[PDB]
Amino acid sequence: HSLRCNLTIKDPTPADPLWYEAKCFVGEILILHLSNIATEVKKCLTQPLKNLCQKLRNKVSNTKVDTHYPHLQVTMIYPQSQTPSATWEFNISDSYFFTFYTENMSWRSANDESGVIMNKWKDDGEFVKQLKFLIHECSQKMDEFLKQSK
Amino acid sequence: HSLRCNLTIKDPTPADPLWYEAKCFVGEILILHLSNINATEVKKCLTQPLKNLCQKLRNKVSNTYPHLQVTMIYPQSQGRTPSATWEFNISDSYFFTFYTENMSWRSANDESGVIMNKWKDDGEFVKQLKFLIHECSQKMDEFLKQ
Amino acid sequence: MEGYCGPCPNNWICHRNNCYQFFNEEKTWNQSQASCLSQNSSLLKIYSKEEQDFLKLVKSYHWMGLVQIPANGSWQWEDGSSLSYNQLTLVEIPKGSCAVYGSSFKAYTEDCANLNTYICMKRAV
Amino acid sequence: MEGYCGPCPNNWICHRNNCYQFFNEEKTWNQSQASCLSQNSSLLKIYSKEEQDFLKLVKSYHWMGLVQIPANGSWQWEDGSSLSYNQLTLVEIPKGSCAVYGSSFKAYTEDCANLNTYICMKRAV
Repeated sequence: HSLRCNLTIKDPTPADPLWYEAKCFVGEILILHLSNIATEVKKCLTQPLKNLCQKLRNKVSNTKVDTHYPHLQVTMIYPQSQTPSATWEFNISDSYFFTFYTENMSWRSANDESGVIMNKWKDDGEFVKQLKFLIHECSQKMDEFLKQSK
Repeated sequence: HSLRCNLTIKDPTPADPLWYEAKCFVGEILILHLSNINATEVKKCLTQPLKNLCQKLRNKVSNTYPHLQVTMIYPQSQGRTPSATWEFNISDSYFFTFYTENMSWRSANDESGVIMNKWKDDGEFVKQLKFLIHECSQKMDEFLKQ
Repeated sequence: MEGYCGPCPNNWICHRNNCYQFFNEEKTWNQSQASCLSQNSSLLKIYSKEEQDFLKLVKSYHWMGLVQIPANGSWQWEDGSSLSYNQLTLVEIPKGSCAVYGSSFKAYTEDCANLNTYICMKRAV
Repeated sequence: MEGYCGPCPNNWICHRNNCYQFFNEEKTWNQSQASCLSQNSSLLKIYSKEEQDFLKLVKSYHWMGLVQIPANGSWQWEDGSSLSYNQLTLVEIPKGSCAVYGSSFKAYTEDCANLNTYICMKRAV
């Protein structure tokens, strides 16, 4: 399989003060688990993912929603390079869906309402750079690790 | 007095590339000096075993930065089975001792005891401390007689 | 179960069709590499702790095929593949762009101009 | 077989058609001998320093096939052949009728009931 990181951004509550969680898998094996509450790849990914979760929180704070438990889920999918590329899938509250492909810096929305939010988000040059840059920064170590799994 | 070997294991630097040094004394007389930079029978007996031990200690320290000092003390056996004391000092912080005679240990405190317990799980390491004594006991005795 | 290990040069140590030889002549890293090359091999590479388990027992220090690129501080094998922390633990000493194998899947950085014994290896094909 | 070493059990180390395996399980001398026997081999014997040269580099301590006759203190191999001074140097510790291999063609006498790693060997035929 690929290396997959599932990020969740949500509102903390007295019952659960978690506002972000990150779980990176290779197949069934959990390889990294982060929250506000494999060594070399864990090391490479940790701060960039934490930094990205902070940025995503800010993006969520500025997004106009309309649904009848707000939450952002982001899935990063990195295949073994064998030029390194990834897919970033965004799901805002099970309502808006769009995808960024780092390979050609291209985007796809599920519908026009998702496209409006997507277009606002991708206007943020820093945000888009973080998505592309994380891949280049950790590509080699991700490849190396995926080699171990074989 | 006894035969004493003082070992130092440290990180090399540009100012000093030495990572190990071994100095064996009998009283004031220096009788063996080894290092990675650059009495005959006892020097011959001790040399490779000490080098081999320093290489092991380097690996142990790497899995524990830290500076290590080791003192071996070997008294003349007389009619007794040959024995020695091995004293360990990790970074002036953790201290423990091994006694080869009955293969027993003593730590200065519980924090030292934790590291000591980890180190003595290494069967090779413990054998090296004991075996060095039996390998060179006779020649050490012979020399101390002189 | 019982099969054959090779092909290897005469008198070399064979395991899983990998061929090893342990050379006792003291040479610089560069001279050690040239010696291995002249025998259709390269310096020791650790590709798998599991598959090369017995090498944990090799005492002393020996030149192996691990080299630094000082520009970015990265380490690679002669063949261009990257050093993996799952292969080997590298103990870095500020000065030195070569490394000796030092038992137990540990390596120590050393000045490439130092004289060491060395280990050649031909990987199974 | 030209350029090849064997036949040996799967994953064993081969040199001059001698087969070696380095077992990491800790066993008594007797349990170590039984393990080697069950795999059609015996505990390590040093028959030739020249032909088994690489074994000088094997660190740590491992049960080998060297046993004492306490009646007059003599040592021999499992196969009944005598210990020869040119095969290895035996470091005798007053109590113990078995021996561990300890690198550099040295062996150390050891209580047979002690747990050690062990080395099995099948001699070339």
